[PDB]
Amino acid sequence: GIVEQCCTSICSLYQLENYCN
Amino acid sequence: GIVEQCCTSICSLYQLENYCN
Amino acid sequence: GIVEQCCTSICSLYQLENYCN
Amino acid sequence: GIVEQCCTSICSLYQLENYCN
Amino acid sequence: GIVEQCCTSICSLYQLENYCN
Amino acid sequence: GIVEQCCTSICSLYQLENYCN
Amino acid sequence: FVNQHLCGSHLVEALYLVCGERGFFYTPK
Amino acid sequence: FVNQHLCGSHLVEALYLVCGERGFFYTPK
Amino acid sequence: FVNQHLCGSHLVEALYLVCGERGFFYTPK
Amino acid sequence: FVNQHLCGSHLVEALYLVCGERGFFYTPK
Amino acid sequence: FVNQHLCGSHLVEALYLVCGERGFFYTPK
Amino acid sequence: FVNQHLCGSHLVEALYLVCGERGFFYTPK
Ligand SMILES: *C(=O)CCCCCCCCCCCCC
Ligand SMILES: *C(=O)CCCCCCCCCCCCC
Ligand SMILES: *C(=O)CCCCCCCCCCCCC
Ligand SMILES: *C(=O)CCCCCCCCCCCCC
Ligand SMILES: *C(=O)CCCCCCCCCCCCC
Ligand SMILES: *C(=O)CCCCCCCCCCCCC
Ligand SMILES: [Cl-]
Ligand SMILES: [Cl-]
Ligand SMILES: [Zn+2]
Ligand SMILES: [Zn+2]
Repeated sequence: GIVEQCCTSICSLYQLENYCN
Repeated sequence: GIVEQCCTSICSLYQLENYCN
Repeated sequence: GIVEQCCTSICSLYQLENYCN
Repeated sequence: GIVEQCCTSICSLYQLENYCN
Repeated sequence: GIVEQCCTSICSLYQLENYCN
Repeated sequence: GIVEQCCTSICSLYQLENYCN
Repeated sequence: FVNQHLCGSHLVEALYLVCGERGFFYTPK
Repeated sequence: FVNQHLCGSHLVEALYLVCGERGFFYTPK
Repeated sequence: FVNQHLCGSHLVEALYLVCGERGFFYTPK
Repeated sequence: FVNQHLCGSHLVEALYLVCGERGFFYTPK
Repeated sequence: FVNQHLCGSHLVEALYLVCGERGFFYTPK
Repeated sequence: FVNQHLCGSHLVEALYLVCGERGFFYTPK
């Protein structure tokens, strides 16, 4: 999940892209 | 500047990158 | 959608709840 | 106070209602 | 109130201080 | 740097003024 | 358009607060 | 009205920063 | 504690959305 | 954990800017 | 002017996200 | 450290409001 990946480690912009529709 | 361009048209990620150091 | 409705009229908490999963 | 109740424990929306005028 | 003044003209830090407790 | 001064200790508004152009 | 982008920026934050654990799907116009 | 709501959203944040420990009362129009 | 300041900046926007026309008061001290 | 809520409120705006017209889904649970 | 101030408020946040470690210089009109 | 990123996102808005027409520079590294 996004909470367990992007908030316990800093996510780069691309790592945010994975949750886009 | 940044206000003149991106506050009149939506700026794409590359256009925002142009303002980075 | 959400932009068409709540960005033209103020949405009450129940109306925001309609967009929840 | 609000700082000692809603920020050391997650406050639901209703718990935010208590500080409304 | 605060909305009538500062949302029609840009408020300087002293004007914002006027609303502090 | 700003990260080592204003985020490990609460900076007052004036402490934010130092990084203005 | 820009002001719609601004309202959507606040709209997602409002939805995040209101929904909470349930979450939401944000589809723009 | 919506754009007033948007400005008030930024207005409370500006007041929170400026005031600090003193706090503030936010009364809308 | 800066973390206290960050959550307080989230608390003001939570009160703003919740209260609306009624308004809110933020009194940490 | 309130810190989780704070970062989640930063994650939604990160998804909003990144996705744009595509949209995003926020599912913590 | 106010709405330009509002867009610049979101513009700096967007720049902060996009740039990251590089940083940016924000000069208004 | 994500907490560093969160406060930095609060620092940029603090500089934006404080500086205004002068502008600000954000240089963590
Ligand atoms: C639902 O609660 C999501 C399940 C995973 C939650 C992880 C919470 C971890 C605690 C916070 C650690 C990082 C603090 C910035
Ligand atoms: C004035 O300082 C308010 C009095 C209570 C302050 C409590 C601060 C507790 C430290 C933070 C703990 C939680 C961190 C997210
Ligand atoms: C680049 O990484 C900046 C160098 C200094 C970083 C300090 C990070 C300290 C860890 C966070 C401590 C405070 C948490 C609110
Ligand atoms: C995307 O293209 C947005 C679609 C909605 C149309 C926006 C404009 C509708 C009429 C508003 C005019 C006010 C601005 C001068
Ligand atoms: C609440 O009802 C708001 C009261 C203030 C009136 C807002 C409109 C004043 C004139 C603005 C017109 C510009 C929008 C077309
Ligand atoms: C600072 O003075 C801003 C300079 C840019 C001018 C803003 C107005 C340009 C035309 C917009 C008119 C729409 C508002 C009625
Ligand atoms: Cl706005
Ligand atoms: Cl935060
Ligand atoms: Zn806004
Ligand atoms: Zn935050």
